[PDB]
Amino acid sequence: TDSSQGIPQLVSNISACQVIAEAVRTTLGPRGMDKLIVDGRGKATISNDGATILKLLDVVHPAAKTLVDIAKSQDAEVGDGTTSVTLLAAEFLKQVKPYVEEGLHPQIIIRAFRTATQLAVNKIKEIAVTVKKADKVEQRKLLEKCAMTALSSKLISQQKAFFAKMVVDAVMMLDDLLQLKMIGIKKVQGGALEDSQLVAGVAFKKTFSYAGFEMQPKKYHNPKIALLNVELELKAEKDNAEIRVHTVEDYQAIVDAEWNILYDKLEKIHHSGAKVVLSKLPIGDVATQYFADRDMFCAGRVPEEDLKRTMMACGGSIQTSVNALSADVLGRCQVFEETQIGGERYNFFTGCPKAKTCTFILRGGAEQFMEETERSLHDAIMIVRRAIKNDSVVAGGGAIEMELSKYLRDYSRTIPGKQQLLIGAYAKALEIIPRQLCDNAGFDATNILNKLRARHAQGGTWYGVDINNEDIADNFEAFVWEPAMVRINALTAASEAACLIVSVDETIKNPR
Amino acid sequence: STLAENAGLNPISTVTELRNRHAQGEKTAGINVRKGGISNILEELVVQPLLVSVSALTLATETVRSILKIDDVVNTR
Amino acid sequence: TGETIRSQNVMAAASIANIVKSSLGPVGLDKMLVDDIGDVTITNDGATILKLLEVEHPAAKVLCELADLQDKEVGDGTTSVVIIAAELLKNADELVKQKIHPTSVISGYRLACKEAVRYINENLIVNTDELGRDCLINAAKTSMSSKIIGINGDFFANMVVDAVLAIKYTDIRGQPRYPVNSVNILKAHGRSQMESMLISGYALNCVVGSQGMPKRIVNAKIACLDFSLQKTKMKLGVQVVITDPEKLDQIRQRESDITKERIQKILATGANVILTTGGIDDMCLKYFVEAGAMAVRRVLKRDLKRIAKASGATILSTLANLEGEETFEAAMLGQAEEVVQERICDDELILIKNTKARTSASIILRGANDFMCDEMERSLHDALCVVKRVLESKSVVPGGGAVEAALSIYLENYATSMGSREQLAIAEFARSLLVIPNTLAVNAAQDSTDLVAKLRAFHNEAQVNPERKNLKWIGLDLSNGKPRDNKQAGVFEPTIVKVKSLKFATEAAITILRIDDLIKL
Ligand SMILES: Nc1ncnc2c1ncn2[C@@H]1O[C@H](COP(=O)(O)OP(=O)(O)O)[C@@H](O)[C@H]1O
Repeated sequence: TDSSQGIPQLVSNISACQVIAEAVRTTLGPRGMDKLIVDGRGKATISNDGATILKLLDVVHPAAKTLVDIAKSQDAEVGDGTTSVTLLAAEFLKQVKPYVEEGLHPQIIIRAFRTATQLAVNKIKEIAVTVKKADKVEQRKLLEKCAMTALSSKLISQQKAFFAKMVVDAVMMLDDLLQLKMIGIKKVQGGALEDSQLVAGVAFKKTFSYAGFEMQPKKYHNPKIALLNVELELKAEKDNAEIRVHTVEDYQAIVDAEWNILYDKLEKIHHSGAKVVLSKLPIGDVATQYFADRDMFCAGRVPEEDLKRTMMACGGSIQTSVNALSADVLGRCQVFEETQIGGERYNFFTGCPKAKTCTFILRGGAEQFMEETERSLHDAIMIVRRAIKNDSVVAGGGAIEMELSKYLRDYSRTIPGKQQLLIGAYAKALEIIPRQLCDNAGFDATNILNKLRARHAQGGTWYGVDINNEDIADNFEAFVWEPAMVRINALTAASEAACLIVSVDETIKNPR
Repeated sequence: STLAENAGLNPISTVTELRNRHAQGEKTAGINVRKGGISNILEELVVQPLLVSVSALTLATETVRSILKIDDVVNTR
Repeated sequence: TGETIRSQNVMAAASIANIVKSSLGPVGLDKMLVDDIGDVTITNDGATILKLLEVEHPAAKVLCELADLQDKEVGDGTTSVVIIAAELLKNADELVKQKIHPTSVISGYRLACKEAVRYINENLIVNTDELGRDCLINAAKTSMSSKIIGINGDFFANMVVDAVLAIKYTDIRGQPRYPVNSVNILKAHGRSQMESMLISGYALNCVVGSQGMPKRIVNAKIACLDFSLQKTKMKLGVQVVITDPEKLDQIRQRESDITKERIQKILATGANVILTTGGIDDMCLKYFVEAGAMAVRRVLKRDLKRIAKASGATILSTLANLEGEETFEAAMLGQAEEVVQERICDDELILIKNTKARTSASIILRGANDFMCDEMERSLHDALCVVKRVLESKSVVPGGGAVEAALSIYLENYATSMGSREQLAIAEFARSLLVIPNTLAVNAAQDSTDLVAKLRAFHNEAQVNPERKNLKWIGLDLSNGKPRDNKQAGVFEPTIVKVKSLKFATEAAITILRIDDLIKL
């Protein structure tokens, strides 16, 4: 029944934002903690990504709603920088909280924040160094160094790194986007003799075998996948319907009357050229025999993702009819092979006219190695894509925030106005990345921040932080970098969010 | 551990380092207060007799045995 | 326990320090104190408030004890130390709460204080006089409150600087002592305020009711007498055991016949006029007027003490009682040079020309308000205090609140260049130094946020570009909120006082931080 306007409203907004800021904080580094989320249904899920946690959580607060909306928009428009922007906004709010209750009009800090953001953007633009085909002679050394940097993030085997480099270099043809959400990836299960294999085409999973399944040819010269939503199962067709039960001649009569239409339909759908039937429902017992007697192919039990991949690779068309079809909405392949490995039957559709997707089979013969060690390859291919597509780059880690903070602190000592303390607080609030990175690894950030400030007091290089050796080394030599375009956008989004939060002075409610 | 905590350093890490040095090179160093690190004691002019430790340990063991042998009920007047 | 009693002590110290906060500087409000009886005392002095105040906390008690110990040996600077200690405690509380050993921040504070002392000791002034005590036009206007007259202040400043520089003193045989301080004053009413004169030799009391001395010739030296002859009893020296009802009528003639030889011996060489207080008869003067020996009446104890302490001619060495038949020595003889009664301000006062040892100047006021005796007196006192404090010790600093910014900048630079465990302590010590200019700007009804920012921006230029060390040291002003150079017209302060105050504040902060628990163990 109590409400105010001004300082109490801003204090309440800051306190509400602090809750959602502290709710997600430990999930920032590469080895963050896991979180189990469960709803009222009864199924729980373990996740560690900040975007997945923010998407599965709703707040009944306007400021928190705007913050999570801005974070979702930034994650959808870019793809990196969701928790860092929230942490920066929380630190800015925590630094601006004591400079509000002392009788200060917040309309004078927006200009100072904008000038500081502009100066930081100008410094980043003038300090960024880009390199793209200008040295290292032929591109062979360039790709060798790229593969070395890709395998330098995680200590894995050499053959796995070579296979990852091959699968990331053999898919750069018609892809002109800035994300791997087009071709995608698929993890298979099982084991093989080698550690990893590569192929060009659509893959498949385990298929149920029946009696006489070897009647179909293993190799096809010019196969054509039959894109039909209907299936030929014992439940689809029928041999006896509503008829008068008297003797056995009526059964043969009705089964012949049905088989006439069945043969007409199958010959009409086979005369178009399609012969590789990919039925969604599993096959029965007599359907396989009927398909083998006509020297045709039969299948069953296939997921929707495999059908979509086949339609995208082979170039199939969506067919919404069973009969009265033509010979133009059908797919055309080239080589269809069936090779069994271990205790499963694998399929290979090699020879697609549209080189789009490729299968990277990773089977070592275990049950836990398939689920684990899956984020390292994703991070490696993401770094490779970011280094190939983007041109500008800079040293990653905590080597770019300390220099900007020192520059802002040195520049704030040449202004005779009220913006001195504002710029000082803005520069102090920029130190939240390396402290959190050191706290998430179980180290002592107090023993590292002092050394970083002592090294950056007169050096100004790319000396970041370490995790394994737990020391201070040069990030430019550790083969770890980051694009110089995501940080600018993240800082701009954080500044805009802070300005929108500090601009709101009160709210207005309406019952009816 | 108490000395390392009162000095202003990590007690667990210092204790582990001292144990490792004692297991490796037997008699190495200890804990310094003036400099604030791990230096050899042979340079610092500081010693103590052996009685101040032997008598203390014997008295502590005797007191522990006396306080452990006394039990049952504590009747009063 | 542990972190709770320390926070309680810090809160108590802050509460006891936030009392004398609104009373720093010459511009401040008054404070009322009640003794829980019925009487009230109104005062605006920090020392009087800190001395007349009840205490019940051990930390507050030891803080008051340290403040009293500092004030017993240091004149001023007993108010900012409490605020400095409170700021240091409130800044170290966060460091302790941030999981930091108090020994580290104590060592950092000690190193910061040592660096500040070392940087202060290398910024002094060797010269003691600049074109006649700061051009004798700026060192007197700031030390004199001009509220009713200020158009002809140049003449008053010239008179003051002349009176303070023309006469000196030396007695310790090692350093020049301060000049005269208790100079003679003469309050006049209905005179020309646009004209003043300066004469040498101070005058005594005005002789009223006994001005029957035909002063026509110039004498040489004079004498002095503490007691006075009288027939009956009146003062000390008359016996009470001798009962003689007939000798009382002839005791005066006998005393005159006894002192005849003393007067004849005094008249030799060069001594005629004697100094006698009240209680003498006119018959002796009428009988001695035929020989050339007279006596000036209207003599008080203050004039006798001034004569004994000026020329040095003491009387206790020979005379002590009424027995005037003592020896004849030169100790009770006022060795002067010329004693004449000229016509000044329509009066006839004793004028002693060419006085030995000391030579005071007669400062005669003009016809105005009675407060004029309190206008130039404070300025003369400040001038003599300055010339007596900066003489033997050439450790002075300009301004009043223009030195904390440079010290804080130097401490921050040292903390940034160090890079050890005692890095945040020096930064906190540097940040806890802008509490005096902010308080001075708040008490002056001005904006401190802009003033401190402008002061820091002006002080950073003197350290970024090394051009000079004597100039570019502007500070704050009391008339308005504008930066003014505290060199051509500012007032210097002793550096030893500030050094001792900072050392005492650091010691008090260390002692308070070293206290762990207060439970009865
Ligand atoms: N003309 C002036 N300009 C600037 N500051 C002044 C001036 N006169 C006095 N002050 C300041 O006022 C303060 C007076 O302090 P003071 O009350 O004497 O302390 P304490 O009570 O401890 O002796 C001084 O610190 C000085 O800096």
